[PDB]
Amino acid sequence: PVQASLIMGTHREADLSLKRVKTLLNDKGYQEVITYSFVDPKVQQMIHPGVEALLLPSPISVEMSAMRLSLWTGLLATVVYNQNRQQNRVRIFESGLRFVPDTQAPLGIRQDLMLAGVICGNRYEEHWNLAKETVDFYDLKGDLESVLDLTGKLNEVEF
Amino acid sequence: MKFSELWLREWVNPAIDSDALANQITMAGLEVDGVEPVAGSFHGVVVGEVVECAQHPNADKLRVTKVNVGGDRLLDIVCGAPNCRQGLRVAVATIGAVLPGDFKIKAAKLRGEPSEGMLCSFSELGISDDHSGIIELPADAPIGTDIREYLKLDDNTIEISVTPNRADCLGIIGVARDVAVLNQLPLVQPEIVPVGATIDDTLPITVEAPEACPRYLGRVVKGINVKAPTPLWMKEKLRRCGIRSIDAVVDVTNYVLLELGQPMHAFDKDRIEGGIVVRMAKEGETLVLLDGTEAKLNADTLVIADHNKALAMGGIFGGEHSGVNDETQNVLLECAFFSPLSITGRARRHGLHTDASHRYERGVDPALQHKAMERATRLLIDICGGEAGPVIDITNEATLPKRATITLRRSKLDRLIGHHIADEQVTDILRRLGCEVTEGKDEWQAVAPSWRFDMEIEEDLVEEVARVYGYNNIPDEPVQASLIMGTHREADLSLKRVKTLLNDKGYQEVITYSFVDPKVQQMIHPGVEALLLPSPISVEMSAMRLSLWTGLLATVVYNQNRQQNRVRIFESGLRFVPDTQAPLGIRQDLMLAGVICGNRYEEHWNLAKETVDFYDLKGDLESVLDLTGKLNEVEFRAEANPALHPGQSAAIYLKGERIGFVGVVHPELERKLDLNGRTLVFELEWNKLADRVVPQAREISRFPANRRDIAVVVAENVPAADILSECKKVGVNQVVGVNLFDVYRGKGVAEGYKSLAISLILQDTSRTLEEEEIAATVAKCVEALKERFQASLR
Amino acid sequence: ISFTNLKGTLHDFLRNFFEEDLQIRFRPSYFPFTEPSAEVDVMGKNGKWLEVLGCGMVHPNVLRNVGIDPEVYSGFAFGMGMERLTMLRYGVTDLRSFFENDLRFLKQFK
Amino acid sequence: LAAETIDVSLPGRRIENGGLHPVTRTIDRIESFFGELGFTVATGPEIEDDYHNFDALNIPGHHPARADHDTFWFDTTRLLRTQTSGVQIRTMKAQQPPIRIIAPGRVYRNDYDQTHTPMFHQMEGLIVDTNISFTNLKGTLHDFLRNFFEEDLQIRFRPSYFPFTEPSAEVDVMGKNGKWLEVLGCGMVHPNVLRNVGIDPEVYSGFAFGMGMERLTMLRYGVTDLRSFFENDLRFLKQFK
Amino acid sequence: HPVTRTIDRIESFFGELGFTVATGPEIEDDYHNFDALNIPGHHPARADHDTFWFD
Ligand SMILES: [Cl-]
Ligand SMILES: [Mg+2]
Ligand SMILES: [Mg+2]
Ligand SMILES: [Mg+2]
Ligand SMILES: [Mg+2]
Ligand SMILES: [Mg+2]
Ligand SMILES: [Mg+2]
Ligand SMILES: [Mg+2]
Ligand SMILES: [Mg+2]
Ligand SMILES: [Mg+2]
Ligand SMILES: [Mg+2]
Ligand SMILES: [Mg+2]
Repeated sequence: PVQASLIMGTHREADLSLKRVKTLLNDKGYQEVITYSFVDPKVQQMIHPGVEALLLPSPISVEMSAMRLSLWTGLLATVVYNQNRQQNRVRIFESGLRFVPDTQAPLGIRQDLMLAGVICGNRYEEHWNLAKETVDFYDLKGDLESVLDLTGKLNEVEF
Repeated sequence: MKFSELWLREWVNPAIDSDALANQITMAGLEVDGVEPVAGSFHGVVVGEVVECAQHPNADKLRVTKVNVGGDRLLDIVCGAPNCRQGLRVAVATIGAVLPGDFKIKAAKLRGEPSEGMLCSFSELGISDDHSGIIELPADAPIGTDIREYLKLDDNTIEISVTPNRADCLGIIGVARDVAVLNQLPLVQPEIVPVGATIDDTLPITVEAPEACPRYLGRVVKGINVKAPTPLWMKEKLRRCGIRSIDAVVDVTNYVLLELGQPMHAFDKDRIEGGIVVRMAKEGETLVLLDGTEAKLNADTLVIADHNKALAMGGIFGGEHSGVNDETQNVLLECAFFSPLSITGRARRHGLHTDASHRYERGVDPALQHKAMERATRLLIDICGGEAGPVIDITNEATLPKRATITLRRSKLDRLIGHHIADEQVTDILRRLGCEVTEGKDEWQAVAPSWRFDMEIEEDLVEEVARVYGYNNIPDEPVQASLIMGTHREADLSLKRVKTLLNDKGYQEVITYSFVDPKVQQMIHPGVEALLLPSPISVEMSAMRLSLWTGLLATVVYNQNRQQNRVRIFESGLRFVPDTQAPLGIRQDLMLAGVICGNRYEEHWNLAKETVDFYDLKGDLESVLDLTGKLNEVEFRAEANPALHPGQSAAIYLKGERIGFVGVVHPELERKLDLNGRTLVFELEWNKLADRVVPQAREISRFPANRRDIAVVVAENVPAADILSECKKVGVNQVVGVNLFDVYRGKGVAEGYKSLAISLILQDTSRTLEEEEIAATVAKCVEALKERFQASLR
Repeated sequence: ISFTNLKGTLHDFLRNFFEEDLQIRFRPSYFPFTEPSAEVDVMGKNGKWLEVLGCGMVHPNVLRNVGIDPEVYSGFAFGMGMERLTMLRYGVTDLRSFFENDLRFLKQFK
Repeated sequence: LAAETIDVSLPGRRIENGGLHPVTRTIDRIESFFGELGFTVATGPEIEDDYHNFDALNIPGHHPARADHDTFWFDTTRLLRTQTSGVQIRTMKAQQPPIRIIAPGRVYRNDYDQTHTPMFHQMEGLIVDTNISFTNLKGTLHDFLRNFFEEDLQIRFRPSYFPFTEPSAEVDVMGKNGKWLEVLGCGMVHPNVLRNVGIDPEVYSGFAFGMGMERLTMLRYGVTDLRSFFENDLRFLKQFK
Repeated sequence: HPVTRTIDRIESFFGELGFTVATGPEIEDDYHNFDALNIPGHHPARADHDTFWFD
């Protein structure tokens, strides 16, 4: 075994852990997914029109040639993937970097860690006591207020 | 332990101020609880003499006096104290003096007569609660002197906490000795001259328990005046050490106890029959203590007796009639060393805690009794008069404790401290503490002094060296050890993860007392005897909780009384259920319990105001149980519990193991406790569900699935989960999903029956399914529900 | 394991618990299971010393009765009340509010 | 009184619990194993330059493991990282030993196969101290594998080559098929690597290791196809709740 | 509960140093709570702690 000093690390109670947020999302009916960082520029241009993405000169394919400007291209693709397999209700989230060209950022590309997700279908699975109802804006907003409430700053949040 | 700072400084006077001294005492291991002045703050009060004293011509109880304060002329002062008289030495608050409370003394008339000052009491000067009359000073008090100088009122009473070790720090000499060590100063000790007997009066003294009393000193003092007044200097040293002045004889023994740490006692010699016998009490022997209460003693308790009866509890408490009384003229002074093991616990057994018992059970210096006896003898005679007989010495050298010879090795010293302390400093520290130190080959041989009862082993010397060297002179250094991981188990379900889920389901954690009110717990668990606390903090907190519901429901009522109806809380903690087959006759199980009530949500513009019901709480429990991955093996069976609604209660099972209970609180129990409305409680045995299934990946079918809904009508008393469970069991390879989406009981079905709408998902990993195979497997589930539940398909 | 390690480890702990390079003193104390024994104070904002920890080097009789050789091994132990540290950390004034479990009080610690 | 008897077996009112991705479960397990050893989790950008991904790891421009690396390049300087070592280089430049960090994150290689994807997750650990030896490398990774697979499994160390370590090694576990299965690569930190970040190899030493999260996830939970991780089929992800 | 927050923080501080959390019963015998800690029956710590005794 290694012989070294038992020195405690640097701790900050004001840190909010991403794992704590992932746990809350799981406790709100969200499944974690992980999608590719390079996506289809034809689809991403439909979601973010006019925003030029960082393209790979020699990608695995043209459908995986644009670094994602957001997580929505991969997330919505995961919805269609599951909906094509007889699963209409899709509640998923993902944490990962986006890649936005920024001349004032290192290497001319800003890489921000993002937390994104998507819900569709009915609020609940078919239930003997819960009525079939499609999710709406205030369903997803409620889940977001639960996330933001972990910061203790929900009183300073504006929609 | 309280003591006067000035008195301590008569033994060692380091060149540091009061704050640095109190900190130095704390840094020796004697934590200072407080430092208080011995008198109020004031100025302009001097000694005076009532040269003349006459009746106030217009006030019955007042007097007009001519007071001399050493000025150019005498003072006119009016006083109403009944002890004011024509020869008294008094404390005079002159004109311009400011007493405690910014009470300025000015010239004024009282009932018509002029008064140029005031004669002070101890209470008016903030010295004590004595307001019976004015202060009476000794006849040789210097007239012009500030009483703050004459009474040395610029002093502090220091209060220290003394741990059971350091039995030597329970008197002035002990604290001063240790302070002297820290300052590398010599200790200044008073000259205590032996008295020398002028009479030969003695009485027979026999020690029948020499192991309990290795040394008993008795001394006859003949012809004393017990009504003699205690001198003011002794009264002040008593007071500044937290002891009130009673009578001259006990003030002397209390002064010796404070000065030297040695307890002493005075018997009435003319009430001692025959002689003194130091013996163990007889089993059941009674003794009326000094407080007028009776003590029924056991054979393990040392008593100071005579030839006929017991007189006192040895080294603990004196008897009622054997002590000094108003007509006592001859006393027998007692000064003894009692073994600590022979005294410890006996005082607490009878609810006693005295200055004597506290010191004897920790350890009184066994080389101290002769000096203390001569100290008390001289003080008693100088105060009360009388003549001293010879000291009666009953010492058993065999049972006297032996000073320990301890070897302190350099290696052990350096390993335990981790910081090298020079050889010369180690020898100096141990010698200044009183040890006889012989230096050797990288080791010291130290003989502990007689007053230290905490110097038996090598580590005791390590602490002495380290504390005198200074703990904060020892540097910091991280632990250097191995980096070994330890055993992990992915199948463990974390309790913190479960608490996180409950928080994410609207539950706040609470922590309630483990002991509760049995009168309330009997309402929740009637007839169940709980382990009660003999001599508890209260009867409302005397029953060890059989569950967490008593505290949880009390928390609900607590918050509802503060205008909060909606309460959703949980708590983890042990329950205490008596069990003869459990260790210590009590089974301690870690439980996870909680309770919800009020509306489902807070008032919301889009969420309806509805009260929580059974399936709201069960849903939260399913979320908890689903973390184990064994939710499909969880059963909710209707079961009776005296605290729950019989029709809305369930026992929770996991693979046939009962793991907890959940249900609506019974309405009668709900009306009791004054619950605002429907309340729902649960409790789970944590270690029954602290495991989770480690996932093993299964093949996913690339072929489409088929849904077939069935309408199953069964008797009303048929649990719906058993229908679903039977469907999942019969369909194993193809039926990959069973879900209930509707329950109906009304127009269309017979009374006492119900229709269950169940969806069946069928899928194969190797092929697509056609109607022939789908209907065959669906019919196989229908006939299974018909064989087990006598169900019908609609 | 040495008293220097006891001091370094507890100094590390208190600096991370209060997230501040605060003033800390070790003073001699007594516990029957440790020798030497110490108590640890932190310099509070009130200007006084506040007891937070009791500690010491494990007594050789404790190690002996559990089958561990004090000639070969050494160690230190420490203890602390959670309520007192919680009061100092979050500014709770009355200790009884921890067990009254007022929802308006517990709500502040989300 | 009133008999409001209900069926307590009916499903409760709740929304179903979601789960974590199987790769996330693996990353969290390893982080907790090494967290108890004082290792800190460090992250960084997935797009690096040629210095941190190559030159700082003792890989010059003329090194074969650079062009022949299946690396996604944007220009002559920027690339998709093939290692998570970029954050280990930056942390070593900002502080002196002791160093104890693990770096999980996504890395990118070009080829796509049944057992290889263009993107996968990799964790690299680094410890630097005064007397770190190869024996410590063996003991730490042996303890890790015993905890990760939860069995006294048979492992072996085998010589290999990595430009940033010397000596270098790979670790295999005895697979269920009777053959050795490569699980991770490791080695003692090359003196050039420590020298370039201001650490004296004559005073300090250390080891580093690296492993693929998808591969260990497959061996731990019995996943047969690596494509399942990035197809994100809800029926596949639901199994790892 | 704020006490739980404090307990969890401290466990993570020492958990990074290799300290394992260990629990036990709250009702113990005279041996494990006193005699095993060099506190015999004749020691005032059994009374200074103000112990809740059942027998
Ligand atoms: Cl295998
Ligand atoms: Mg005190
Ligand atoms: Mg000692
Ligand atoms: Mg699970
Ligand atoms: Mg278990
Ligand atoms: Mg204290
Ligand atoms: Mg959930
Ligand atoms: Mg290889
Ligand atoms: Mg191989
Ligand atoms: Mg080297
Ligand atoms: Mg598989
Ligand atoms: Mg923390």
